[PDB]
Amino acid sequence: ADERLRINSLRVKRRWRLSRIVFRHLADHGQLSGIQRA
Amino acid sequence: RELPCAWKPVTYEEAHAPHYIAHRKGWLSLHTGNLDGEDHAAERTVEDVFLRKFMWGTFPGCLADQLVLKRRGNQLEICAVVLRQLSPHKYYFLVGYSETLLSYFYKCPVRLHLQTVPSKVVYKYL
Amino acid sequence: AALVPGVTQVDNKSGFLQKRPHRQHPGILKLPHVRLPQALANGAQLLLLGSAGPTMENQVQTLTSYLWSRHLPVEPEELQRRARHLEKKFGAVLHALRKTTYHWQELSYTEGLSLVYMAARLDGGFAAVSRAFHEIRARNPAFQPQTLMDFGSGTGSVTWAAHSIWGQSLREYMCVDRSAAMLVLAEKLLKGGSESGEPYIPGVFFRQFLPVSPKVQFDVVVSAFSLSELPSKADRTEVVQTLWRKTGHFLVLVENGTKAGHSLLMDARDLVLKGKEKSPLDPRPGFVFAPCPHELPCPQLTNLACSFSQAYHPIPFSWNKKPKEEKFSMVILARGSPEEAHRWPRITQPVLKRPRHVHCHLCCPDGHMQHAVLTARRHGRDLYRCARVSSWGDLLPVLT
RNA sequence: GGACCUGGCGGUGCUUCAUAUCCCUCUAGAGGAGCCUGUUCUGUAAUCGAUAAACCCCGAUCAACCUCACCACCUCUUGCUCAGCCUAUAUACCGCCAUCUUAACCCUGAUGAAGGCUACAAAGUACGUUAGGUCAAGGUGUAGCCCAUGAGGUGGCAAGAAAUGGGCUACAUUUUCUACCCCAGAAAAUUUAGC
Ligand SMILES: C[S@@+](CC[C@H](N)C(=O)[O-])C[C@H]1O[C@@H](n2cnc3c(N)ncnc32)[C@H](O)[C@@H]1O
Ligand code: SF4
Ligand SMILES: [Mg+2]
Ligand SMILES: [Mg+2]
Repeated sequence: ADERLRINSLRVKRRWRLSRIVFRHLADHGQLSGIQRA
Repeated sequence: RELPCAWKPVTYEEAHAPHYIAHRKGWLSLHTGNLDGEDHAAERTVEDVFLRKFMWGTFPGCLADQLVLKRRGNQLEICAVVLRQLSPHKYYFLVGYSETLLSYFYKCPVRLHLQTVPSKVVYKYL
Repeated sequence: AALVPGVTQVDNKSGFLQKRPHRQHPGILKLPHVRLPQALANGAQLLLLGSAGPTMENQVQTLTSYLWSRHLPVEPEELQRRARHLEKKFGAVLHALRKTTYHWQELSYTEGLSLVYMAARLDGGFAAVSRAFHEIRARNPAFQPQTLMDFGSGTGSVTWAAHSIWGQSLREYMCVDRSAAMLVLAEKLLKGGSESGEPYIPGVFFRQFLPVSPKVQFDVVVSAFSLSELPSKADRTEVVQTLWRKTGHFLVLVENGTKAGHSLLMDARDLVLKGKEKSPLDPRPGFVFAPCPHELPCPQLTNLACSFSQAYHPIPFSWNKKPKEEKFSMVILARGSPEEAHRWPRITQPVLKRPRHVHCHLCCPDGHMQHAVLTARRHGRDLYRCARVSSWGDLLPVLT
């Protein structure tokens, strides 16, 4: 990370880390905290 | 012959539809991570996924209804509801095993709160 | 297996490779994007001017998908065996027999439904028949038919297609169709879409039943997308026997490029090849001119289908914007014996061009399918280049 | 053969109305101009090709001597690593889209088939289918090639016509420029959508 940054300096539901289908499945069951569908 | 002659019980969580999650139903897992400004929501969700799989696999056919995964501070309370089919010795052994396994899994003080019921508590029928 | 690496070579008769490039090799039977004659195109739109609104959008789409997905009528013999299995597992069987079974209906083409068909299949039908005819013209340019018959002449697409190729020799176009509406609709189309006029193509004879005379044989007999309309296998067998008995040179049968369409044509193919008439008026035998390189049973009749595609320009309409493709199954039966013994494999699937190798699915003269991956070093520069330019429906000129 | 009962009419026409989808009604475009372009045809030994991979140096933009694909000549090999391959198969399966098929009781009729309502009330109450598409925001397998479907060198490959579809620009007097953020001064028919 540091090494690659140094040279450069000189010059879907990824929010929850779930598959987009799965987030629906979890949220419908009420499993996610505070995710109420409206 | 010729062509012309031819020509379920549901529990409370199961019974109610998803659009009652804040009207009639509740939330199984309760954590602050998803709130505004709070972090690590995805981490908590991944922990919940594994925890539910591991409970359902460590108590096969025993859980009467879904878990309740509460978290206060670093605590992790699994308030589960199971049946009275297994022997109490097996329940105690599984409680100890799963508690220790999860406490060393997440490096946090996990705990179990098994609640035995005689049978599935059916709400209605669909 | 007609492609043995290092053994099979290209067939050079008439000094092909020396005197012509590879893209024009004799097995190239690809036809450019088919455009219908302006007279036919103009007439179709004129006849539809009465009603070409949003209602016809759904009707044309509904009819097209129905015909494509239509299955063959279920014979009683297949029905009893299915009934017994459900009986063993179990009026209830009949209810389960309503499902898991296709409900085949007669399509009674009245005036209204004949317009929907014409706007849905005139362009597609013309291209498929044109491709089938091009097979005869390309391989046997000396053939000059003088007579033609069309069993199931719905919109005259066969008549128009034949005129496009053999218009300078054909003198009679025998048309048969039980629906009076189609005969009226076709007759109007030949007169510029007007009930009063002069026919564009001369010598057309519209009928409702087959000719009766035993001693009349039409040089080219055609049946395109018509044998799927018959209610039972008994009628299909009788019609094909009648058609073959009246076939002078060539019998062309075309159907949809589905499993149902392919299965239907195979039954007709074996029917003609296995002659049963003890002493027919015409004693000449029959052989498959195309698309099969053999008379042995089909290698894809088990699970798959054998279809060919022809891209064409549809008639300008409110819903015909981009070019379309007509997937169809065909079989041409010719009187006599095969012209030579150097018959060539037929490509029955799209050719996939990839870096330095070509995928070709071939039907070989030996009666087996060979998925040959052709490359320059294994098979040679000439043969690889020939397959590089070849396409679906062509012949690969290989020998030994 | 007489009389009667239930019908069904896969019913057929009219009459009255509910008569919403869809027309008509309203608003703004599109027909002009200049470009790039998709398709189709024809051409060459060759491919017209593709830049999470070139060039740029206001904005953009063409080949670039690029590069992968292609044509013609060749070369490397036990080599990278028991190597390597942007090969095939959903015509292997799932995943996802689309096609089509599809109760009891009580009264009446002489205890006959059968029938049972009047409110100022007269018996009525209780899944399959498909040579389907999609392997670009998803997976599990199956086969191919392995002195070549792997790795490289040399050169070559430049394309034209219409008919149609789309995209990008400016298009003004109810405009434009300055000061201000609204009392100032100067300039000059078809057809697609929506509500
Ligand atoms: C839809 S047309 C075929 C399509 C047409 N050849 C085309 O250009 O695509 C099929 C016709 O076959 C006719 N037909 C059905 N049974 C028949 C029979 N037994 N004898 C003669 N014609 C028949 C029907 O009247 C129908 O119009
Ligand atoms: S697979 Fe071969 S034999 Fe069968 S129909 Fe097609 S060409 Fe004929
Ligand atoms: Mg498929
Ligand atoms: Mg070029």
